[PDB]
Amino acid sequence: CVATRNSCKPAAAACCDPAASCYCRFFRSACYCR
Repeated sequence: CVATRNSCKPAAAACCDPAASCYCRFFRSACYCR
């Protein structure tokens, strides 16, 4: 869905890529594409 550590989703950190998977940090309340 997104490149990496940029913008998993157009609003926060929520990737869509099936093979990939962001990382929930909580600091911002979301999961960034590590």
